[PDB]
Amino acid sequence: SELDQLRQEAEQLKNQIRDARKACADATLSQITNNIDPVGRIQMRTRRTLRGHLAKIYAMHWGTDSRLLVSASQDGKLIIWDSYTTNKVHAIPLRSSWVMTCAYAPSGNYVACGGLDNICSIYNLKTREGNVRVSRELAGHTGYLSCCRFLDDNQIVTSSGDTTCALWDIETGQQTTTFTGHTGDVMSLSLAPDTRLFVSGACDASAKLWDVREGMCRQTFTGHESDINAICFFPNGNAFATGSDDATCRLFDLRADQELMTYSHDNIICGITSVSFSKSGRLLLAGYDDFNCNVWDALKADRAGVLAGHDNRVSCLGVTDDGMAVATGSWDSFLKIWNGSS
Amino acid sequence: TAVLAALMALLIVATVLGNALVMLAFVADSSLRTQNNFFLLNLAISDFLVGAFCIPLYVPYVLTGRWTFGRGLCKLWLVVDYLLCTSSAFNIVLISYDRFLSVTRAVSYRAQQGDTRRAVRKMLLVWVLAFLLYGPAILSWEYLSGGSSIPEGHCYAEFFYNWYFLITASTLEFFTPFLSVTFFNLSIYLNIQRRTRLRLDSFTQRFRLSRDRKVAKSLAVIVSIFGLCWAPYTLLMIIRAACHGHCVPDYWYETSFWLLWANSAVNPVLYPLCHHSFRRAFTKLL
Amino acid sequence: TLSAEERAALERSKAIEKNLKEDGISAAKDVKLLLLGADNSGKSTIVKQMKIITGIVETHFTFKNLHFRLFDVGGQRSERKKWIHCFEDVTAIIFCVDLSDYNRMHESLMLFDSICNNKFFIDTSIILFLNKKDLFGEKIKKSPLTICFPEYTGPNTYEDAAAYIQAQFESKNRSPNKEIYCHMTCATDTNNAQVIFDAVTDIIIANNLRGCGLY
Amino acid sequence: VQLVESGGGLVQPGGSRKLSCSASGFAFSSFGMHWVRQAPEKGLEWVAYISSGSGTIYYADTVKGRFTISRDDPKNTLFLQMTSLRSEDTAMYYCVRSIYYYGSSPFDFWGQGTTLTVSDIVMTQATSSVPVTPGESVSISCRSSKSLLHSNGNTYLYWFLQRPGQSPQLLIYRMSNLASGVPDRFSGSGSGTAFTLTISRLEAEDVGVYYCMQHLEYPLTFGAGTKLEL
Amino acid sequence: TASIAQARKLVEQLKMEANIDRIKVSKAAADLMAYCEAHAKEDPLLTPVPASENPFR
Ligand SMILES: CC(C)CCC[C@@H](C)[C@H]1CC[C@H]2[C@@H]3CC=C4C[C@@H](O)CC[C@]4(C)[C@H]3CC[C@]12C
Ligand SMILES: CC(C)CCC[C@@H](C)[C@H]1CC[C@H]2[C@@H]3CC=C4C[C@@H](O)CC[C@]4(C)[C@H]3CC[C@]12C
Ligand SMILES: CC(C)CCC[C@@H](C)[C@H]1CC[C@H]2[C@@H]3CC=C4C[C@@H](O)CC[C@]4(C)[C@H]3CC[C@]12C
Ligand SMILES: CC(C)CCC[C@@H](C)[C@H]1CC[C@H]2[C@@H]3CC=C4C[C@@H](O)CC[C@]4(C)[C@H]3CC[C@]12C
Ligand SMILES: CC(C)CCC[C@@H](C)[C@H]1CC[C@H]2[C@@H]3CC=C4C[C@@H](O)CC[C@]4(C)[C@H]3CC[C@]12C
Ligand SMILES: c1cc(Cc2c[nH]cn2)ccn1
Repeated sequence: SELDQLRQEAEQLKNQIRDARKACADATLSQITNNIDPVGRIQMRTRRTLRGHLAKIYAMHWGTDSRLLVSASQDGKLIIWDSYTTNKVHAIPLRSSWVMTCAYAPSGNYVACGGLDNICSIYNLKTREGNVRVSRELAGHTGYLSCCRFLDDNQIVTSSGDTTCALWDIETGQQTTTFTGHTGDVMSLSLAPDTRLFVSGACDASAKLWDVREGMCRQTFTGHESDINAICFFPNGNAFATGSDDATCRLFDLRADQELMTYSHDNIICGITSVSFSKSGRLLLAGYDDFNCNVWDALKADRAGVLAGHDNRVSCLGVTDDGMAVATGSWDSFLKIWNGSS
Repeated sequence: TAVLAALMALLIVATVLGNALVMLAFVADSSLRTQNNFFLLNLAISDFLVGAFCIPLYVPYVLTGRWTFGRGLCKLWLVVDYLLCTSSAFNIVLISYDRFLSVTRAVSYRAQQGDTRRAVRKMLLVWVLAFLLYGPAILSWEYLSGGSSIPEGHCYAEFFYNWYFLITASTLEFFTPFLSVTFFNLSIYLNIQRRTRLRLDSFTQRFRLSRDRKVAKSLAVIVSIFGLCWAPYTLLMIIRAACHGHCVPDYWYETSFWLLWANSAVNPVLYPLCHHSFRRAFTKLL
Repeated sequence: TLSAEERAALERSKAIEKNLKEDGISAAKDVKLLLLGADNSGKSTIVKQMKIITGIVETHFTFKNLHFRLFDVGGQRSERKKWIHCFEDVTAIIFCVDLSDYNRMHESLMLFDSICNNKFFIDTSIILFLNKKDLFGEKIKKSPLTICFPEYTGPNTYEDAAAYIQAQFESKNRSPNKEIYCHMTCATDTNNAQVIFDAVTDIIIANNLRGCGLY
Repeated sequence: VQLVESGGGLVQPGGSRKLSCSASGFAFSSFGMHWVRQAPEKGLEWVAYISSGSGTIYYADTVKGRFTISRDDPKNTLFLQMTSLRSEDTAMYYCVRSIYYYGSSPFDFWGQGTTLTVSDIVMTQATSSVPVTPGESVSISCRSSKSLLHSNGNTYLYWFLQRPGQSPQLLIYRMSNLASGVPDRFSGSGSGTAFTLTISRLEAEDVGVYYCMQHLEYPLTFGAGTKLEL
Repeated sequence: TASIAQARKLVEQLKMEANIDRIKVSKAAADLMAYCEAHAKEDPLLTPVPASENPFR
């Protein structure tokens, strides 16, 4: 009786939101950006190849200086690379080799990683002893760690396969806030540029917008047909893009509270592993299971170019803070640095 | 006459680039660093220099009929030509010995697989022992036996008509390697058949039995091709030495002479092309 | 490299590269095994001599100059197809089935089918374990095998009943290139390490033959 | 982090002496090691260098052929074997750790030093002494015969402070960066061959001798040193 | 009583999401287009820099 009545009210609320979104869907992003000229063909060459990982690379993250990056592989090694010289700055042996994510702190003093061990491990890069040591192991998730991002040296947000995201106080080792509401495994998260909000994509084919300070879900974005594997904020923080197993990328708007554009091709039938934006946000770069990275026109949903330099899945990618280059990690154990030429 | 020139050029072309792709694929791919991958490179290196240095330099010797490159350069060519073919035979024993360890000492082979220190050490031993078989003999025959019986304009080994040395040298160069390759490839077949016999003692069982037969055909061709190319010339040298060329037709010697060099063009087809790891690298490059 | 500090930085990088190769060579000498099965199928005590080294439970032991690393993923209650590709480079899969549990028998059949026909385990062999065969023989008297398998029409003897269950799992394999190593074991059996070692040795030889180019 | 030197003492001319540097509290094998000496009432002088992993070894010309530098990584001990000792070798010998990777701070920790008594880019610090008062801003100048700016953007200039009775401490590395544990009042500014160390709101602790060192190339050379006095 | 407890929470959450202010899609589309135009010149991937200014030559 009471349960049946309540679940009917949820359907009415869902229709109310759907009608509300349809009311503000006056135009389409495709119609708005029809007049602007296309970006042309985007040609990028492999400037650097980072060799030394002996297993599948699962994650990479640039440092804020746009020169150092950290990559994680299931050879049980965290490696920090000097991308300008291809020098290895550090090699961090992981206690658990089943790593799925890695993060570089914006200060550059810490890196984080974690996987099927359900732990987010914090590593101190600047110690008086001259070696990288574990500074914190964040326990509390009951599923695998899928993504992690530093807010500062003391706070980090983690998403897990136990359907929850958490905000952690690194100094105390406790999760100050728990973000619940996803009905599937949360596979990725992206921080807003001001680090007041973050979006997460789960296996329920939905993207939720969370308030870091308040600790509740502000908005829920649906439209994908399969598990979301990747998510990335637009550079101004007013939009985000997702990548799913349905071979599509979608651009959702925070303020319009709905999808604006879909990035898919008939030839593309493989899942998407990673998404990132260029510095101006005009390009959306997505890594795919078909061993390729497709560069999309974010505004016009046109495939601008292809980065074909890997013999296995493109598992991760990232664009530097200065926008100079893009790194692609792959299951073939190599990292490549790409940019164009005049 | 021109047809013979084209055929020699074709053999030069096939031997050079055919063994170059194996060296190109080895450099291109960094995952091809197991001891077996090094051994295939060494076979490719030995055969590559055959078609790029020895055969091209020997073309004037056939078309003109006389060696016009001088007595000094002839000794270099004789040493290099005998070194490369001997090393090619010793590489085949090394490859077959490598495959024999993988089936028999499977646990230890996988543990030591990828040990580049052992692979380079065994590669060096092949070239060192190859040189010691004909190097000192060719260089020091004229200076220890008195004069040189080789007429001016002709370039062949000083022991070309010797009977005692040829049978002894060929025993350590082809007879012992051929029995070793035969023994190694036979033990692989017996182990595979025995292991499948215990496995059976359906669609899966049919596939495994069919796979064993495919290996058996692969193992038989390897022993046959190595024997087919080397046995005629090796037997002719011992036979011709006894009768000093009277009982052996002149054109028969050349035909068996080119069979050994023909083996350097079939080796890329056999070992690297049939190898699974190298086949992907060939597709990767082209 | 030109600068004095860059030369020492390059030397540090080269020293790191050397240690990465040394670790990788020692890592490639281990036999990694993925342990799967029902919730209670005896996978916890599949080997007596093995010792543990919500998350993934890794268990390792050494048997006849071979190091085995067993990974139990039963603690991961999340979606399996989001992290099962992490074991794509596994030497073999150990699947445990309890013959004394008819309720979970059909659970194992559908679990076996997904793993056997998984897109990441096409060429991965399976070491099927049918545990509690002594309890199955004792319980086959009062409870016929037809209770769990209605289509079963063979004799009710223990030897044929156990063989029918084994044939059910091997029927899930649609790839001729995959080899399944079935074994009937008891609770008091103490040679499970030998069975794994014998099966892994056969798998290694097939891998070696591919490595040496004969295959 | 500790670096204790031993083996120094009074030796006869032409003799031999073995200096030891025991390291504790840090990963010794990860750090390159230098020997730097300081003659009594004189400035700092670099002696030798051994890299991490013992692959690279450098010596100063005045000691090359007579001194041998070696390390024992398992025992965390650094050695300096000296032969044919001259009266020019009478100095306090300091053990200095230095690690080299992108963004590292070489020469960050120095040992207490051991005293031995026996019976090239030019770095110039013309101002030998500077009278100072607490709370006032002070600038110290250094000059180099060659440009210390490399094509990679680094300017390999270092600043050290040796308080009376204490070992040198790193202040500024690569001409602008502030060393860990150093107050923000210190600031390093330079261009090309001319460099300035600015000390805002001078305090009692800042009193001492300041040395500028170049690390552009070997041999590493020190300036004469500028002393601050109240 | 697990389902009834979950139902109240899910209904309460949908109320919060339904009370937000939504701008027009045309307004949202223009802002994204404006940001891309304003920062187009400082995007090396969109407009590759001369080789002298490329750290990855
Ligand atoms: C790649 C394939 C075509 C290579 C074929 C090699 C063989 C068939 C060719 C190439 C070199 C040729 C030989 C060249 C020289 C001579 C010496 C002459 O007095 C008789 C013919 C004879 C003996 C030729 C016979 C055929 C020959 C041996
Ligand atoms: C007439 C002779 C001297 C010409 C030179 C031939 C020999 C010395 C050259 C030609 C091909 C060369 C090889 C080409 C490729 C490789 C793979 C590389 O990972 C190690 C070096 C190595 C193995 C080279 C060794 C030297 C080499 C074998
Ligand atoms: C182990 C292998 C690689 C060693 C090979 C050594 C070879 C390259 C060296 C060693 C001895 C050298 C020979 C010594 C003597 C002569 C006689 C001279 O009138 C021509 C050069 C010639 C023929 C030299 C050719 C090159 C040579 C054969
Ligand atoms: C004409 C005569 C001199 C040619 C002699 C060929 C010899 C000297 C050359 C050709 C092939 C070469 C080898 C090719 C590959 C390797 C593996 C490498 O990791 C170490 C060097 C090593 C082992 C080379 C040693 C020198 C080598 C054996
Ligand atoms: C005087 C010499 C040249 C005559 C001997 C020729 C034959 C018997 C020699 C030359 C090359 C040698 C091989 C070279 C390398 C190896 C690898 C080693 O781990 C096992 C023995 C093995 C397989 C050797 C077996 C014997 C061998 C084949
Ligand atoms: C036997 C014969 C040779 C010389 C030769 C014959 N055929 C071609 N080259 C070299 C080594 N072993």
